[PDB]
Amino acid sequence: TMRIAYAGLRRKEEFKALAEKLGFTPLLFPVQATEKVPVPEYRDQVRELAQGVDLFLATTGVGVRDLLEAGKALGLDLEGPLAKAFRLARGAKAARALKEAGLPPHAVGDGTSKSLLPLLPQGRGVAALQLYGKPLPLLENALAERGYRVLPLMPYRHLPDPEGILRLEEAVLRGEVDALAFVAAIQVEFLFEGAKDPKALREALNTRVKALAVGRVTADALREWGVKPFYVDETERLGSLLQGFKRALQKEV
Repeated sequence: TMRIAYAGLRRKEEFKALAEKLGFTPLLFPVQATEKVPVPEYRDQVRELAQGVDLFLATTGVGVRDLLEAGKALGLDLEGPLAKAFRLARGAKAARALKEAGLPPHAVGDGTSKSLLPLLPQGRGVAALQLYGKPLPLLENALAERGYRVLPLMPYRHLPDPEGILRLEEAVLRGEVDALAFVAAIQVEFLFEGAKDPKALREALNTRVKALAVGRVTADALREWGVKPFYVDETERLGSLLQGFKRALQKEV
């Protein structure tokens, strides 16, 4: 059977289950390390929050406390703008941190992102989304659909895993994988930036190893590095990606 490498950090077990169900061998080659570092652009995003927003969404209690503390490190009044914003909390922990600050949310989800979807008001202006580690593309898209300009507030990002990157590059160059699935643009960036032979990597991904992308942003990151994706899923569902891939393989013959 054909082997599909997965470059993602999360949803590894979901990827495995989907691949096995569809008749592929799943291999796991993450390019991000578990340890995180500050996003230097964060300081500017908090600055923008301090300007005023229409909607604020809190996802974790730790993350709310961290955001408020970032305000202090930066000399910015966040309570002012947040008190004027429509506020939502993903779950009870976020809701509790907001209450500690005297900013109780208008509504509280069930602890999942998707539970926020039926709570989103329709509007205009900026929707600030408090994040902590992990990106939330389905929520960010939903907010855009509801009329808002999205201000992500992500204080930290995963570092590259230099040895993980060399392992994946070597699997690709040696022909040990048949396809490689990327779920974020930063995975493409990390892989090429940390490769020993980016020129050979690009050629292999154009000729021998099928590059698969979850989302157009991931697809366009491949294009930035001179790789034509074999298949791009725009639904941002891992199940759709591998079903669509299989169909794309069939359309080759």
